[PDB]
Amino acid sequence: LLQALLTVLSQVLRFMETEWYLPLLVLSLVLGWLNLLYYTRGFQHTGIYSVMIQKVILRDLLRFLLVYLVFLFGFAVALVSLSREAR
Amino acid sequence: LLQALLTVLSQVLRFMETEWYLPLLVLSLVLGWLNLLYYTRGFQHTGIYSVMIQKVILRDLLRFLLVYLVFLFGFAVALVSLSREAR
Ligand SMILES: NCCOB(c1ccccc1)c1ccccc1
Ligand SMILES: NCCOB(c1ccccc1)c1ccccc1
Repeated sequence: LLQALLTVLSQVLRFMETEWYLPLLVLSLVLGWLNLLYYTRGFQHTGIYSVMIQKVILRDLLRFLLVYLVFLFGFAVALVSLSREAR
Repeated sequence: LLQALLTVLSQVLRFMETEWYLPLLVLSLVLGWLNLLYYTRGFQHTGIYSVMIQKVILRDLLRFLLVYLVFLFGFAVALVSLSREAR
């Protein structure tokens, strides 16, 4: 659905000649290629292999990102404030 | 306690206009953000996940650091003495 919405939006933006049509077109291209895993389930070779990604792999990747991004922000604000003074 | 002590010290230093108040203020900001894990225990979602850090994760990270830092010093002194002579 997202790939379809962005593609429709990108083509709508291209009609209005706004420069932001290209980023949406490129994001649609990235999402569309990633959507090709949906058709791996049609073959026993690729279907069984791609089972153990959504169950465990994809879930725990989100867990690290949320915790890490919070303290990435905490250190980023710390470094900028401390580095504002020159020698 | 450390975050409170450094924050009090940093504000005390700021009254005396010493430049070292900023590093203590920034260290307090880093520690204060890290103290936010204490409130993860209030939710079942985050409480159970954050259990397996203090028991095993944090302890063994200290083990590597103490052993590695000793021989980091040993190689550092070795490299400087050996690199003192130019070609
Ligand atoms: N040369 C075709 C190999 O096919 B795959 C495959 C073949 C037999 C059994 C299981 C998998 C495959 C390749 C990449 C990713 C996932 C599966
Ligand atoms: N979108 C909320 C996800 O919540 B977390 C979560 C949800 C259900 C079960 C276990 C944990 C979570 C996220 C990051 C780190 C730790 C836990």
